[PDB]
Amino acid sequence: DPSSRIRAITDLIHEIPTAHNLCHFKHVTDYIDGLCEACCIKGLLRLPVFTTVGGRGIGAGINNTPPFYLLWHANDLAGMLAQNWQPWDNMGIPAWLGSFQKESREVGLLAGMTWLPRKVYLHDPVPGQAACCSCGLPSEALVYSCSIEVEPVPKGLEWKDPHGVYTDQGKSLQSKIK
Amino acid sequence: LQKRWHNEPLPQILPCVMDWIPGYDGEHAPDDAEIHYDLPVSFQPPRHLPRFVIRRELVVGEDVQVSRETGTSVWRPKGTRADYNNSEYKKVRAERL
Ligand SMILES: [Zn+2]
Repeated sequence: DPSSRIRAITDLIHEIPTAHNLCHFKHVTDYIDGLCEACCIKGLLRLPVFTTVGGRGIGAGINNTPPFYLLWHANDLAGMLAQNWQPWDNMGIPAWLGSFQKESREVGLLAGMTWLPRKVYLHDPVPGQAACCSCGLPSEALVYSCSIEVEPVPKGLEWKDPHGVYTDQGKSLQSKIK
Repeated sequence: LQKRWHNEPLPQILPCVMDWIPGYDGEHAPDDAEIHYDLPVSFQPPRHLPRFVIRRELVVGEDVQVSRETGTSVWRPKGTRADYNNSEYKKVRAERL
């Protein structure tokens, strides 16, 4: 839904800096540099698995702190899907079918892999000629703002990530590289 | 293969990295080919594209011949110790006398 809060389109991209902090290694400014019609979907698909804790609005997502993600490789895309093809007993419920779908404590694969930790609404394209700040290809239309407001997951949810790694009690094993 | 000093250690193997080559016989990429993101398109909004990369090896002595360094590396003061037996000094001494 269209929440009244307005945020720049660069908040969904981690490598591109946003409000506060610094802007070195990526010389951009808010609301003047936008995203094309593919990088917006790139940012949208990154929501359920790489959502950071943040400041106020500590609730990150179904995995809290993002852990290591391990999966088996191949040499072709159709081949790549075969190694990691592990159907479960129940295929949960759709979470991208236009339904927010308040479920029970136990969740499923289709409702887990497509989580939406934040309400998101993208504004209409703006005419122009400039390129985006992620892939850099010149285009005709760009998106410059979005409506983002934080949402907390229900406490005590039961969900084991198929590609996650846990230490001893379900706590996420992150990367301790500084 | 240039060298720099006398006891310069050398490798027997020289790994080399080469771009993949088409030709429609092996039109598909081989199994031992890695993928590198170093095909430039633009620079100011920098844009790079994937490129298939193959690896091979070389051995010194059969494909590349080891060369030798030129000039002098280690510097020492001249410090010529005087000699009283060669002909030039024996004539210079008599000329002074
Ligand atoms: Zn882009």
